[PDB]
Amino acid sequence: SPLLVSTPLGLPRCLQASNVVKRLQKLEDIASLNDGNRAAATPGYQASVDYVKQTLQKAGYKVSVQPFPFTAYYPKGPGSLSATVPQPVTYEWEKDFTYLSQTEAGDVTAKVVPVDLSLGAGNTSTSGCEAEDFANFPAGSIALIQRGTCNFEQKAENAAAAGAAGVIIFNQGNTDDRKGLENVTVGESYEGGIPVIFATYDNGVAWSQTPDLQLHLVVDVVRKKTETYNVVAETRRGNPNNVVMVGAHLDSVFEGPGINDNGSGSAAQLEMAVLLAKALPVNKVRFAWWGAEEAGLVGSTHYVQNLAPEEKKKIKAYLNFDMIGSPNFGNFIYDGDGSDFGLQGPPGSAAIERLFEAYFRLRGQQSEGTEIDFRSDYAEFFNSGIAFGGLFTGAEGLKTEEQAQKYGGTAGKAYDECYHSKCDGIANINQDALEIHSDAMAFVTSWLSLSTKVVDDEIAAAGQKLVPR
Ligand SMILES: [Zn+2]
Ligand SMILES: [Zn+2]
Ligand SMILES: [Zn+2]
Ligand SMILES: [Zn+2]
Repeated sequence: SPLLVSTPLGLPRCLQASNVVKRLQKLEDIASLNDGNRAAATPGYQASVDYVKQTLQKAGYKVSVQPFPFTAYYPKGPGSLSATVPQPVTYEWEKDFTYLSQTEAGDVTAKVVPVDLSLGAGNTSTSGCEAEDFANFPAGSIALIQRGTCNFEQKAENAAAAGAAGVIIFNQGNTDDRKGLENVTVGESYEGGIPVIFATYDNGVAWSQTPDLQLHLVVDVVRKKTETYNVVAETRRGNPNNVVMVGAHLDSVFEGPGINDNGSGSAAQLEMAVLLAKALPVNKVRFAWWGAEEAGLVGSTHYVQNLAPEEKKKIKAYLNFDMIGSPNFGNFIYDGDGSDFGLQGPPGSAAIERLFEAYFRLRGQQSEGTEIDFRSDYAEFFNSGIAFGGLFTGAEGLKTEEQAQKYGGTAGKAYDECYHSKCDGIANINQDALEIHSDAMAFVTSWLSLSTKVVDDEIAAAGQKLVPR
């Protein structure tokens, strides 16, 4: 009924936790038929996107499925490295060598060719940074390259273009702290097609001075360059130049179904969008289900960074819902005004946080602020100066005794002991939390859909933009 759903009085009371739990069960079912997870570049994520899209269309929405590039990478087992010629030597995983993250897999046995080495203390090597560092590089060989100056990606792609079958990069050795193994990457953009490993400085030097040497290199990973998706919809009704946007990431980590993280935000937001289908908002409401958040906020950052300036200034507020059903929950509100932790968001954030506070106070419920640690999809909105806020029931942090007496649960335990785990299933969901944070989501969204004036007022106060007539 439009009577109810168009107001902060009607929307929370018609968004029912039992319906949200139904959608959560659907998400867990999606994960159980898709190898146990709903992660980026998996079938579980694709089914999740389809379930959201088809639900949204069934309610009358036009749905935009925004693709963006995504490189799936993970190691499958330890590497191997062996000298076959001049003499047999088996090197030691994570002591003599390690992978470059984002390497391709491979199994290569080849003569080793050092490339433009500049050894010794104080060196400023450019090994493999330029193209004719590979002058007369015999194709098929393993390129032996020293760290220095340019990105590892550039060195390895130069080696591949020069016909290397594999790349070994050893630490620079210009200081004594730069000779061991390190956590290194060839980047998400890397397109050399050949495997890349990292070795200690002393191994690199020994290899560079061994005539005839042949290395047997094995790199056991999966890597696929592919794409994943944001799902976006918005009300047909409402002012398109004063958009209220809400977002919840739809992907899980690889290790589990991600029903609290973040089925909970996704499902509550979907239920709300369905109810809002018949609403009559003053302000347009936009809903986004973000892809690849667990890989580093990739979908939300893509979406924001690719908006036309005219389009970004139509977004008056962004509301983020990421983990709102934690088993040992607290009632956490983004500290948009910096009152608790010193960092406040763009102007209007204070008003959104006070709206959330108001709702909790009127439910007779305790609440407190939580850090803007940039660990969810509001980040790119913050970087663009868009007013934002959101709700959170806690992750790997431990519940204090003060919090236990405000919110129940168990002090000294994690808010979500199944954070990023296989057990983050439908049974990890605390329904009290889910109901109150769903209601709070509904309350603040509806209020903003009727008047943005508590956000506009702080935008104006901070803005300096003086009207002369
Ligand atoms: Zn060079
Ligand atoms: Zn999350
Ligand atoms: Zn997460
Ligand atoms: Zn605050």
